[PDB]
Amino acid sequence: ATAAEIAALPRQKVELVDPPFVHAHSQVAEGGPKVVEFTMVIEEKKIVIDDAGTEVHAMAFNGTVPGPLMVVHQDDYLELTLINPETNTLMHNIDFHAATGALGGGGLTEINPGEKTILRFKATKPGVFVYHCAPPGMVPWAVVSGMNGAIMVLPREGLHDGKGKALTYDKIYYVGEQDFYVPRDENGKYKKYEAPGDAYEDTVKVMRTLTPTHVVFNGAVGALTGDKAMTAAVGEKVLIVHSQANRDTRPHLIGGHGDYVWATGKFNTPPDVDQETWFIPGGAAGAAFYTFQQPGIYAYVNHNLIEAFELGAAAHFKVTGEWNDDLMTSVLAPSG
Amino acid sequence: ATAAEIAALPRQKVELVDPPFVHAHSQVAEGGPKVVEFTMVIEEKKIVIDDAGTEVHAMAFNGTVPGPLMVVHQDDYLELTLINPETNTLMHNIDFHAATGALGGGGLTEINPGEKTILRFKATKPGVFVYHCAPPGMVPWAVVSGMNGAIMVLPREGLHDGKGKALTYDKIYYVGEQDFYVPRDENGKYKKYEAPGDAYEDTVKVMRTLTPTHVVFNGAVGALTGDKAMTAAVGEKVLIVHSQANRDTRPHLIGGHGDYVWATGKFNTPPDVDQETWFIPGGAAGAAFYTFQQPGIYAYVNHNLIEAFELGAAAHFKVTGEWNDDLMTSVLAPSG
Amino acid sequence: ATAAEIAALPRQKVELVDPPFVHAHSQVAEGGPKVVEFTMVIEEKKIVIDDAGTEVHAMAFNGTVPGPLMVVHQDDYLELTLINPETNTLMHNIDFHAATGALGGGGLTEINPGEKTILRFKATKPGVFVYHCAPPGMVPWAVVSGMNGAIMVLPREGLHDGKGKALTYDKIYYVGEQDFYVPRDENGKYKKYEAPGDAYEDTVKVMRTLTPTHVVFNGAVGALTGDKAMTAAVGEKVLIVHSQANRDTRPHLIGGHGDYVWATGKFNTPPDVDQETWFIPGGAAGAAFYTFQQPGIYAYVNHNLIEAFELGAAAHFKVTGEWNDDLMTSVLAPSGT
Ligand SMILES: [Cu+2]
Ligand SMILES: [Cu+2]
Ligand SMILES: [Cu+2]
Ligand SMILES: [Cu+]
Ligand SMILES: [Cu+]
Ligand SMILES: [Cu+]
Repeated sequence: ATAAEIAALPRQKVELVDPPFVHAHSQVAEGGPKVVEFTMVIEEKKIVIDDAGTEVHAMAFNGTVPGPLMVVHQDDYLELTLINPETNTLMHNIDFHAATGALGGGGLTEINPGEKTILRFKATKPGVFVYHCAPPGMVPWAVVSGMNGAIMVLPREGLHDGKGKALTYDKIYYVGEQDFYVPRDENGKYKKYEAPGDAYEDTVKVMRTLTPTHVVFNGAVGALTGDKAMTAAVGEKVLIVHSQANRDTRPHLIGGHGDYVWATGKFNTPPDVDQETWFIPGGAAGAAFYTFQQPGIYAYVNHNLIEAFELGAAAHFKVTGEWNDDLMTSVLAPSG
Repeated sequence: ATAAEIAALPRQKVELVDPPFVHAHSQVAEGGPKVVEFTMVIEEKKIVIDDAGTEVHAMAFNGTVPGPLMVVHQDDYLELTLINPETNTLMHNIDFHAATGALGGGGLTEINPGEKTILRFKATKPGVFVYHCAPPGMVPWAVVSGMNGAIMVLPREGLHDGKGKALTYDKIYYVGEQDFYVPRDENGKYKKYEAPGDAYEDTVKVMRTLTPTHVVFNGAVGALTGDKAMTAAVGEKVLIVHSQANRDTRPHLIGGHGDYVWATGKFNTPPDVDQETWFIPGGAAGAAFYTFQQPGIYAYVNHNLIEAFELGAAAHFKVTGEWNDDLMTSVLAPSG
Repeated sequence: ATAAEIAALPRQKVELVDPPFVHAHSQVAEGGPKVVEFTMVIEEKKIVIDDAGTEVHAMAFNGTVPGPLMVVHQDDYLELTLINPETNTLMHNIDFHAATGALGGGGLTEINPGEKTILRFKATKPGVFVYHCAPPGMVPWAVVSGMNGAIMVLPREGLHDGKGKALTYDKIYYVGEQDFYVPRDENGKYKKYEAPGDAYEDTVKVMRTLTPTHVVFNGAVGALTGDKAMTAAVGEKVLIVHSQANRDTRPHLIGGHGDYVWATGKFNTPPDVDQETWFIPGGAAGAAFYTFQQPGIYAYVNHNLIEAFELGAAAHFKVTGEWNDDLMTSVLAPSGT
């Protein structure tokens, strides 16, 4: 493309929405390539991540853990204005795994408190991709303090199965999974710290054990359960995007399946089918497509069940509709 | 199918056999869909898992760790009579990853001691699938106490490679891999308990380290060696089903390969080929197909070699037949 | 083939080179099957694995960690002369995951100090494959002491993508990733040992935690950085072979991708495409193919970033050439709000 051609492309501002929700978009690209414009403000803030009042000094894109899902189409440009308010204490940047060059954008986006930057990259590859902060000399600490999210680069013609049949979802959720490493005193009580930097040395010690104290969805134990369960109806087609910026995970829909799973997250690699449990390596995003067939409460988990039910990696779906006795039936209910 | 149509289908009662053996079945489906009937009694028993006399309070489907492999074909119905004897102390249930609805059957099969239940589900998706117990509030504890197995849902026309060529095995073995988390006293000696519930609190602390004390096949270190080594001959086609309900594994046949590997365990997902070491995520089953070409002793391991040779994850195959010097020869035997 | 037909085949003696470099070879096979001959001497040697001077008594094929990459084509015979010099103290052997029978060759290559052996096998399956020592009773200790490498069995017609299109690399690197388990004292400082045997019991304890103290490329923290960084140019096609004989890894090129990735390492299994981060399970090798599009520094890491940046699993590429502002541009450089 010529300089004038790039310059002439339409520019569109998109307002972001907090996870697990996803901003309005079209599955099939509406017209030619665009420069899609997003803005995110970085917030350093204390968050509580469990029922014991455990604190983390979060580093949060757009104020959330994970950061929001940005959606564009292949060969669009993504143009991010990233803002680091003067009230923050650390330099921050952004690495888009979807982008090509300068450490994914990290080398071009180092902003001190009181600074902003604008990065544009061409989204040449279709898929879901991780993004994360990566300040040289403290990369893992930034990432495991929650400074990560994902984007989706849809094929211009939307999603398809391995045989080129269209796969069109009715809704989409983004589940960001976070490993946290919270220091404890010798009595086993989680420690609290006045300033983010104060926790650095104690936290790295925990990190080096490679054993998270908490593994959570949407930034806290139980964030996506109970009255915050995700929703669907029988017959509804749902895409579940799942990311993990630092550590492996194995998602599983209890009572369901991944009908089509782009386990690697890349849409030019044909999806696996009929999956019980899929695998997303640390530093990647994946996506599963499922049509609900049964009503009721589902759990959606990391299928290391210790991580799911002891460490926090469990969400719910509440699904409306009619029960299908062909698929499953209690022939004899639990009885003496 | 309507209730009436289901009621009219032929019934077939199957008698289960202890792992690693697999009950009598046909690879190609005999006739139209049927209701395949299985019965399992839950046994809570002490198992010894290593040569140091270390004990686990097992929770065992059909009295074994893993539970037995159930084999059906796609679009058959699997009808399980699950029995929880008065000699047990805990509520138990079953989640079939192969099933659709009610948390894989777990919501509909909660049986107190002295109770039984019958669940029927349509096996709509072909592949190997995990099944496991999942009592709300105690899910990981049930699973890592050995309450898990697998089923195989064969395609009605049997197995095929990625290009439609038939793959027919002569032998089939089922390896269930188990991560155990056994508490230790202050001298590093493993603890013994006189009732299952007594170990709970201590065990949860070990589980939270995400570091198993033992990783075993068929419920114990060395279980599938010696009297229980798997057997074959040169020229024989062998299918090895492998499950792990809670934790990742990486199977490898030492001296062999996985000629065809359904690493995700799902038969509509084309198999990988010529594998050295495959990968099965926690909460899943996989299957490898191999034609033996050399006689001798083989080891079959989780290829984290610490897990294989320090923690217990190693089995043997004993293979009869003629040595093939074209494939491999000692040109100069070890010498000065 | 018969003994006689194999005897008639041409021989090719190859000189191995140290990782991350790879000995001269042809992507598309030159002529018919050959017996390709390699020699490696095993060295039990003290090595330094980080900038602090932490020592490990390594067990090293050809004196390097990892051992060197051997390259043959499908249905060639690989013929290895393996030597265990009298200066060593342990029995050693070799298991080629590429080979069929006798525990990958381990059953036939058990050599005490002062012994040698010659093993030949037919490389029947195309792909990259781990090889490693495996003395019964001491298997994981040998492997996590650095005694492992990889081989590449190219298809006779070179590489192709999943749809038959030829993929020809301009250069190839071999990154061997090593998990080390180094005992610490009550200060938390790494211990040093006079003899390899002295370290055994303390090391097995660390191994049991399943938590390495170091996770490194080419035998040490920072080994593939500075004047030892890998290099490329804009437009250059690079194959990166990556192995891990004992523990999972998740490779990622920061600023790039794996355009085609044989994540399982086996060339008859079609590659994944457009990968951000791929996965290679412990006991396997994988390979990624990438065409560089942008100049500058890249890091190549295990994307458990704690492993990458705290434990040592990070390498650098330095890439020359002209920057592409279409692909990426700083619309507004960091500046005051
Ligand atoms: Cu990254
Ligand atoms: Cu499950
Ligand atoms: Cu091996
Ligand atoms: Cu940051
Ligand atoms: Cu149970
Ligand atoms: Cu050795």
